[PDB]
Amino acid sequence: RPPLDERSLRDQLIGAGSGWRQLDVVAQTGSTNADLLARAASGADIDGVVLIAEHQTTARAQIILSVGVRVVDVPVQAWGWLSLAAGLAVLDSVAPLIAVPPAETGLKWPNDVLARGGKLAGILAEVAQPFVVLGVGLNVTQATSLLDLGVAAPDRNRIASRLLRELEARIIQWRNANPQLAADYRARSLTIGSRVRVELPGGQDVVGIARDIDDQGRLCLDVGGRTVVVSAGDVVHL
Repeated sequence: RPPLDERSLRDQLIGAGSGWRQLDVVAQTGSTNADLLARAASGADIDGVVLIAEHQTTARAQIILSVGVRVVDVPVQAWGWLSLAAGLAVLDSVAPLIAVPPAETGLKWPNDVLARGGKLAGILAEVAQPFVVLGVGLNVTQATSLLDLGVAAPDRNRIASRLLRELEARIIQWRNANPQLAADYRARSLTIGSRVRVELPGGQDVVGIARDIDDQGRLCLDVGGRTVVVSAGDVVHL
């Protein structure tokens, strides 16, 4: 598997009106999210900073990265939309490469990108006020993978540039409260309109039809005409 070309990525992604300020690829680390968080704790401005790892403790079989996002300027109740924005960015980046009908892939609320029912990518947001660290893990040649979906020799450098472009685009929409973000999300949602079970602490299930995602990124269920909104956590598609 060819390596990521850090210099090419910088040349492409860093520039006057670009959102990205810094980009680094490391051979190995434990967790890119932990590293950006620890950079934040030590006083660095991590807004628009990108950290990509070839392997987190098979190397080069994924794209694994974290980006920093300053959130303190955005109402706190909107911060839940960042993980959603990131999933959409990921899907949009890879949907054109895969040999499966658009129908058929999409976003499983809150944190997963699916394709033919298998997990293609996952998003993890973690907060470090005034920042959020957004982590992305995309399955390239590893659940499913680009390879398993028909991409015979995925170009990880091109895919990384696409992903980061899309991520910046959606982060801008999010910062600007652009209603197009949520519209584009719902259009690619596998959860909305589906019957779902939410398994709650204490062996309490709630079963209903997912009707919407609210302005805080929460899942709105219809339970026999009553609305139940659930905070971020796993949900089971029925």
